[PDB]
Amino acid sequence: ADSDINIKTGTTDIGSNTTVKTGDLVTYDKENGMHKKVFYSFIDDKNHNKKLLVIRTKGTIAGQYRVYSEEGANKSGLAWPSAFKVQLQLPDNEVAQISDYYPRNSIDTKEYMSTLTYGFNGNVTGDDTGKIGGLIGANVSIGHTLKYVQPDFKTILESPTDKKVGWKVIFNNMVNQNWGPYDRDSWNPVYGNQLFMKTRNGSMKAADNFLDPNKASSLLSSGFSPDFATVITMDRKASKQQTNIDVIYERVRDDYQLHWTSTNWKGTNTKDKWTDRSSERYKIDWEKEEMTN
Amino acid sequence: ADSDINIKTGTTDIGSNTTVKTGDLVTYDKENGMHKKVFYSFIDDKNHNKKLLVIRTKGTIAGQYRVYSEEGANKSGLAWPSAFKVQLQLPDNEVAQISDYYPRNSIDTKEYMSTLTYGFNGNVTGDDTGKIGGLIGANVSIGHTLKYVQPDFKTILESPTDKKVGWKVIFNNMVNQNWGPYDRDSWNPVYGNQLFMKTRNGSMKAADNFLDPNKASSLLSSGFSPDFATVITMDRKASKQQTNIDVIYERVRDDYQLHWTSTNWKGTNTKDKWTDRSSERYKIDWEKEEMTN
Amino acid sequence: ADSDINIKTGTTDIGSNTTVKTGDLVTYDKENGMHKKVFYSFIDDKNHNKKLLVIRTKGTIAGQYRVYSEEGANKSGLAWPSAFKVQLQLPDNEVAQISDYYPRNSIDTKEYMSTLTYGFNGNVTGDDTGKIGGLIGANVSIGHTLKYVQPDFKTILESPTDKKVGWKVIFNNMVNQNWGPYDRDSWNPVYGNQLFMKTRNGSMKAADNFLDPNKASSLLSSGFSPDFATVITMDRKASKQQTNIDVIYERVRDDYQLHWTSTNWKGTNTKDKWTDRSSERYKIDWEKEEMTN
Amino acid sequence: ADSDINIKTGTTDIGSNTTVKTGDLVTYDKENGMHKKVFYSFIDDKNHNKKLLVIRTKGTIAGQYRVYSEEGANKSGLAWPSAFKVQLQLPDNEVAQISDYYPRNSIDTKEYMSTLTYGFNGNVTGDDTGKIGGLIGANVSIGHTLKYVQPDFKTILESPTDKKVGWKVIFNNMVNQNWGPYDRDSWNPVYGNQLFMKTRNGSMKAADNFLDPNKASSLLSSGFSPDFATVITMDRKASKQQTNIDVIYERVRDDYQLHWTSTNWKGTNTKDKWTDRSSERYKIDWEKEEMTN
Amino acid sequence: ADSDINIKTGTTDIGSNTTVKTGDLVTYDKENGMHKKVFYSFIDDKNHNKKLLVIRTKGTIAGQYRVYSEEGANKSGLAWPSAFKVQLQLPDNEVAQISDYYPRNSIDTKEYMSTLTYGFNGNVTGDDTGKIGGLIGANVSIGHTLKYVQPDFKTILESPTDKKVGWKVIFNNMVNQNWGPYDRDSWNPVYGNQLFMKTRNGSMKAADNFLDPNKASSLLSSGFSPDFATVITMDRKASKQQTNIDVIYERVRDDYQLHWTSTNWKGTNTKDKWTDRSSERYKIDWEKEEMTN
Amino acid sequence: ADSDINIKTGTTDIGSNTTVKTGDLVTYDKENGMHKKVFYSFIDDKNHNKKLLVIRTKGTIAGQYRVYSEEGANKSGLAWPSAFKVQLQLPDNEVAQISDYYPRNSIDTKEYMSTLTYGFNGNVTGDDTGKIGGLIGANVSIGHTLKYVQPDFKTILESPTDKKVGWKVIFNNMVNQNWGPYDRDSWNPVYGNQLFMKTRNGSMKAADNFLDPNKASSLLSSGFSPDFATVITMDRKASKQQTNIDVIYERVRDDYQLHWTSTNWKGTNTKDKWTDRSSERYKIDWEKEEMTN
Repeated sequence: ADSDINIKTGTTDIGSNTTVKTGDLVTYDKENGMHKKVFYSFIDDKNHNKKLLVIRTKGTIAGQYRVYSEEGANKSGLAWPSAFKVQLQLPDNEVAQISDYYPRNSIDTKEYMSTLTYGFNGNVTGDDTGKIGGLIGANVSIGHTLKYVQPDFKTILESPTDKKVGWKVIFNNMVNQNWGPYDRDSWNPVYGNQLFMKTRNGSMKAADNFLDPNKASSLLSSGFSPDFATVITMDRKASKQQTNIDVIYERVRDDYQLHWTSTNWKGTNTKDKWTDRSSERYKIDWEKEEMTN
Repeated sequence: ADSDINIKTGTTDIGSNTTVKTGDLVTYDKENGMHKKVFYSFIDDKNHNKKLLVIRTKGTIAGQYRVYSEEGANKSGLAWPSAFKVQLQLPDNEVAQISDYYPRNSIDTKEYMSTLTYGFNGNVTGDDTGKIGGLIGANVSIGHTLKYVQPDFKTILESPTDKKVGWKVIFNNMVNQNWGPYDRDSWNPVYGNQLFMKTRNGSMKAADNFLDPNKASSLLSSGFSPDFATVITMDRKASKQQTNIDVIYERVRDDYQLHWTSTNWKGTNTKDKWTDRSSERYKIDWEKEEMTN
Repeated sequence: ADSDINIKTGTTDIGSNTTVKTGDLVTYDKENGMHKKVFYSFIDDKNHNKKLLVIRTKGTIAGQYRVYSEEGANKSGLAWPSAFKVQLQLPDNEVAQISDYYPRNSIDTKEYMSTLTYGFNGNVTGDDTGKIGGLIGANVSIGHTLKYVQPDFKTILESPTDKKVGWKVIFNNMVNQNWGPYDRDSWNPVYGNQLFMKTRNGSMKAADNFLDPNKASSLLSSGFSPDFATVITMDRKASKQQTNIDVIYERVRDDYQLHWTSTNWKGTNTKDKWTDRSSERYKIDWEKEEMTN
Repeated sequence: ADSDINIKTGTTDIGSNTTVKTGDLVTYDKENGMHKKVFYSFIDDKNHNKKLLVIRTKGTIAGQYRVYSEEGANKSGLAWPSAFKVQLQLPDNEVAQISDYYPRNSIDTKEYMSTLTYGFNGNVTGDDTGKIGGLIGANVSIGHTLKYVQPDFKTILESPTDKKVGWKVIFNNMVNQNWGPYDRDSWNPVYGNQLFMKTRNGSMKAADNFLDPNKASSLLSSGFSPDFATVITMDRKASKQQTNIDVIYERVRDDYQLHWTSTNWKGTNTKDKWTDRSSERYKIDWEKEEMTN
Repeated sequence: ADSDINIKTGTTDIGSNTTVKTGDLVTYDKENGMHKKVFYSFIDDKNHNKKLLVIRTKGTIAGQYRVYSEEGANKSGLAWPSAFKVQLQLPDNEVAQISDYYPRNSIDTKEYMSTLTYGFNGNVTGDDTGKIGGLIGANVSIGHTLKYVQPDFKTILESPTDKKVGWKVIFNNMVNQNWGPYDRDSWNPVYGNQLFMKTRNGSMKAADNFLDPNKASSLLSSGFSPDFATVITMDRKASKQQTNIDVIYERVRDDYQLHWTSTNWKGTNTKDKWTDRSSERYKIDWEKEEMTN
Repeated sequence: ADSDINIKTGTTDIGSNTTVKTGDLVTYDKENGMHKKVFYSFIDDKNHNKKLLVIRTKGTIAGQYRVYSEEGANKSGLAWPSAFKVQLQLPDNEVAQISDYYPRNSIDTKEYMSTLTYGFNGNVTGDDTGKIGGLIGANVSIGHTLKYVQPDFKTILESPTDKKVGWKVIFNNMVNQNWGPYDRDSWNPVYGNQLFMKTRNGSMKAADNFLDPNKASSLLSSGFSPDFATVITMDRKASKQQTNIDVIYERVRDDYQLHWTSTNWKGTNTKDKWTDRSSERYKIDWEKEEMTN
């Protein structure tokens, strides 16, 4: 990168020769089971135009994958996390601004393959009677294949404004018992959605008939640990140094219900059935070069 | 590299042993939702012939993937971004010049694979009646295959000229619902363009019948984050140590139209319908080694 | 990562210009054959706002793969480790908090491929009798394949919280005699579960009809060597500089019962039959920068 | 590799402990639109036999891809670049000599895959009448598949003499509308050359029927950016210390014409229809270690 | 690893700024032909809690692959190494403990790919007489697939206790004359086990009808080179500074007696026929930081 | 890996803060064309236990691939190198010992893949006369695929005893004229061993009908350059500081003869026909740290 312009590697980078006042903050929300951590670093570089501050939103969000409803042996429900989200916003009246919000979006890629073949064949028939036949035919076939990679969960970066930046991880298609994609909105005319259908023509209790959490993706039942980095800059000669931060977590669940139609199991999904969010604003003191919750 | 020409690595580099002053100018265009940033450097190596200046163009352009038209349940229109553009230019009367830029056009490659196959086979026909038959055949086959990668978005570089350099991110073909890829000019005689068609024989409202933004590429919905680097050099003994540089974040949108022909949905696309530009002028002071917006 | 924000690599890291006082603790539980290793380190950085103590949970857990009991020549049982676990709990009364941990859950991945091929063919029929025949045909093919990896054991990170962190390794599935990736849930009406069935139509003694431990995965018999890290931070101005911690090693075994039905061998598996936990308690003295058994 | 001869890595290299007087020169030819750059570094080492000088020739060449003829709706023309050339030469009288250059010609590889197959067949024919028949097959197959990678544009190094070295970027072949690659001299019995043909059986205006520049390779429309390094040496005891050098860019643009034969579009290509040169001259002063012009 | 917890790389490591002793205790057993070497390293870090000691057990073990017995042309025997072993043990009354070791067991992986394809066929049959026909056949396929890599020799670490740690290298399976993998238990009803059967319908002497050692794996006839390592830690404030350690280099052989059944060669394998070990002892003096043979 | 034990990388290595007196000896045996070479290095680290000495017998061995005898057009011979060897030996009564050697036997891996396919088919046949026919069928398929990499020449390490250590290079197999790989023991009843066969039934002279040396592997004709490293350690308190070494570069050839029986060419191989040995004795002076002879 920086070496392509013939510039000495790392010269454009900052933070050299300056001491960094690092720190750490931890908080757990037992109500939502969302272990949130904030790791921050103050890079006060004399050469740089303005002060810098790096925020790491490392933590963990509980999967919360369990059967919430038990209505007899005919049907039962299930709740799983559709998408985890983490955000970061500042009050409008503040003067601090968000500079970078790594990781960013990336351009997808795919492989396209084309094919074209010819053919020529010919055989002679025979038998004891001496009747000899004949046959000569051609053959043509053209086919093209397309291949790509579909992660179960894809991280996305919501439109980052000057005062707020927010990442989000959503649920893509999931392979079940070695079947096809089976995305959130996949529908089957008879069976219906089979996102978490352990058996099709099962006979056990409705609550029992559910895909084992171990078989499913680790995130759904074990939780998602985020690692997003953002840097906010403050003017060097600002009149007021006190500012405010939010660091808002979120987790959108879903509802999955299975009921028996007297012949086979059926399943339906209702997107965004629940929503629980935890927020805790932190206080920044550039003069003290410290962050307190 | 230098090592290959027997020159010790980094010997022909620049910016060694010189102090560098950087900056983190930022700005947000709320109207266009394009959070733009400029991160610059002032490498001033004494050994080099001319003063140097690197202008990073980090930022983000909002996707603006929304359904703007709700004429009724028979038709509806959609607007999506087709190409993000960012460029820098200088007034003609100025003396500064554009030297280099990292992101540059690169050659592409393909894997051509020939094929050839010929075989033979025999046969022996029998039955209880005792008739014996034979058959001798032959076979030939030749085929060709082609393989290459087609990124969803292409990062091409506009014809660069002194005092004006620009970049584009055009929209290449896209794959929806796992079927064949589609592009801007893809046409189908019965269905028409199917770039963002959720279902063929749908029954819901026209506006509702649209490909989910999550399924589509992240850039269209979330946005794009340009990362382009350009370096400007100016004479060491110029009469005036002050130049003005303009930065642009142009975006191009498109209109996607759906209507119920009679039995199936129809898709029409118009190329380059709208366009948004947000130009801001920055002031460069070589003597003070600072950049002001 | 840290270089993407233009920050010099390693600037945000901690532990610089410090004197880390590391240590070690080895304990053996001959009753359960669970070697323990508690390699730790005290990173007391003055720049950082909290004390740190990284705990390495190395060790080894015996596989315990043997025929626990045999009942005649037509019935036998086998105990194998279904899943290991490594929990590092902390008393709720204390003020220390779990800062980070590693490894963590990762997003899975799978490749998707689509195919579309259509061809044409022709034939000409002839014989000595002069009969001439023809045949024109065509065909269309649609095929999509999906491939992904399936590790025998999955390293799942149990839902962490402020005072407790847990890890577990489970049995995803195994390949037996290079035929079929059997798992705990696979069932066959004729033979039943065939996870560890050496032979189908065997005639030897039941206790001798088990898959050789060498053929099976090494972890089942040779044991598993854990490797985890749990950095815990403690306030710098704590009233008392001491915090007891508990590390728990445990494994879960399953009983594999197989018997002869007078025609062929059948096997059944029971999940979570036995559970043995090895608990240890360690006292930590932040003032002394040392933790004792 | 010095490490493979047991010599410590980098010992054979040159340029250690010696200050380098770098520089830069930027010139843009408006008429031809080929923004030229020349990054030069002066390396002199007391240990080396003679002075050195590396002359980068990054620059950049505009694609110049546009329709130039509008005869009517029956025929139209098109000019596109087929070869970018940048060659550096010194006057014959001078004493300075070219020593090394990069990139240089490299060998290309291919993959060969033989094949062989045996086959046996056997079936029994039955029916209600009780007629029983048989069949035996002994088919054999053989096949050779050869695969290689061919870039659209090939970089070549013209025969480097003492006083001049030249590079070329020829147009190997391109892939059009996901069809087999079409070479510059490719021909078809009726359709003709199809290097740039948006539609075969079209009805729009002749000028409109042309492959979109975005679809084609970036180099043709967006221009090509070279990066070639050459080093020239001067005797240390040379009586004169002023050697002139000349750097020449170039561009070869072919002509593509489409005309309608009343049934379908047809195309013809003419090679090397136009040409243009820059022919810039620079003055090198070894005594003062500068290169200005 | 250590950098993912935001800890500067290498901060948690041990052995900095401390002088370390070494040694090359080497002994050879002519009777068993197992070149034994012990490269030990003494580490005494003031910051560390205990005193470390690394025992790298690199050496070599003879393959011992030859025809041990010859009892006529009707049958002949062969001995080959089934599995090598090496392990370190300490007396129970000692106070030193095995701290860590490497290599350790690893989790295997597999690639499972599904498949699904449809089909449609259509043709018209005609002759001079004018008869017409048709076919609208279709087809489906649900083929599976599974591939993995299986080394012929597996290196698995057996359950390491506090006073004993051991490795082994078992024979997984071998490919003979490209006729597929064979293992110690592979059986053929007519030929029997044919792990090292040069020819099926041979006619030469029985001794000569054995697979050439060069064709077989190198380890069988050339030898194995261990590279295992261990760590031993002993409390600095210990009354006794002398400990006795022991090393073993045992090998396990096998018999592959081959006899002719008057029609074709038949091979039988017996598991664990012979065995031999060295069991060298070494003395350690922590005070003097030396190991005595 | 020394870093997988938490030991700082390179801590256990030897050679720090010491001066190594390297050297070189070159001697050529015109009789056998063996450009043997030895590159030694005296390492004596005070922190070590014994003096060290590494011998790198780089050298080089000729190919000697020519037709030794020709007898008209009826038959002709050919001599080629079957195997290269190089070994180091010490006097039996000597005190020095062999410690280590870099190129050592390594385990080999082979891929594996199992395929299972189901199928179904159904078609309807009808003709002009209104006859309607049906056909329903199904099929299953199982497939085992195994692939591995086999080099033409496979380096081996002979059983290293204390006093002598010896490497070896043999001829695994070769691919001729893109046909199936042959080897020394390959036999064909009609043609015979076709390893070095130019044409199956060519009419040229007997001597001319040989595979071109260029087509064959590089080692056979152009020689093989070895690179083997050994380390010798001798106690620092030994009464006698002079040691004697022997170096062998023996090479083994083979005889290949073509025979014209009646129509086609027949080839036979006589393994181990001639052996050439070139042994030179070197002298080591540990006190003076020099190897001269």
